[PDB]
Amino acid sequence: QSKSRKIAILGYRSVGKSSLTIQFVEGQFVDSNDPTIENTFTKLITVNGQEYHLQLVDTAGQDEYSIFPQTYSIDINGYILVYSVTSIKSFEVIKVIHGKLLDMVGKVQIPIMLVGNKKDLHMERVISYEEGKALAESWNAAFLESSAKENQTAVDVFRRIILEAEKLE
Ligand SMILES: Nc1nc2c(ncn2[C@@H]2O[C@H](COP(=O)(O)OP(=O)(O)NP(=O)(O)O)[C@@H](O)[C@H]2O)c(=O)[nH]1
Ligand SMILES: [Mg+2]
Repeated sequence: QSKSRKIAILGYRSVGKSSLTIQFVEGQFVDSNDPTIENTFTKLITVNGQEYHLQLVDTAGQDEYSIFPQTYSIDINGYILVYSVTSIKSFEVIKVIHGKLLDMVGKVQIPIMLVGNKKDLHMERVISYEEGKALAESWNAAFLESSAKENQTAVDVFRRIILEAEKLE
């Protein structure tokens, strides 16, 4: 049997939302992408013996002034909130996006996963692992660091959001 679940991937511009999603879906790293308008993939994945049809909504980068789109606040089973460990701006912005998201969804509990991407860029890192982890803990959210170059880290991100969604019955 298969379960159908819809996941939105959100964050600031150029944090690697598309590259992470593509690494998961297609198993390859894309060196340069167009800025996203909106893409949607359906990917088969098994989590704890359960097969899922994952509908993955890869969204346009938002900044702190972006209206959080209402279409992403209904009928979504899980959220992946992505920043880059190389960008302080992306980290400030993900805090704003999170607040707007929580406003939109209202009194329904939603699974949220915070992801610090581009961890392979050691020389450009400006955010520690610990600051990301502390933020996730304050949100009661899952936390992982990832690299879109590293297939296992991308797979782990999508498995984890599913694990978290399942916990909410
Ligand atoms: N070294 C490294 N580069 C990455 C990683 N993730 C993304 N990039 C690079 O960073 C740039 C932006 O990636 P992209 O996936 O387009 O980011 P995005 O969040 O989808 N941008 P947008 O919000 O405009 O749709 C690309 O050049 C991409 O190859 C990563 O984990 N490591
Ligand atoms: Mg993109």
